[PDB]
Parts: sequence; C-alpha cells; structure tokens
Amino acid sequence: APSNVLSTLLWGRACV
Repeated sequence: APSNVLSTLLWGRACV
C-alpha cells in the first residue's frame, strides 16, 4: 500500500 507518511522510509521495501 502507499507509504503516505512512513512509506518513504520503507519505499520500495515495505509500506504496509
């Protein structure tokens, strides 16, 4: 799912 706020930290790794 979209990182939104924390997606960035785990962008392309784990935003869920």
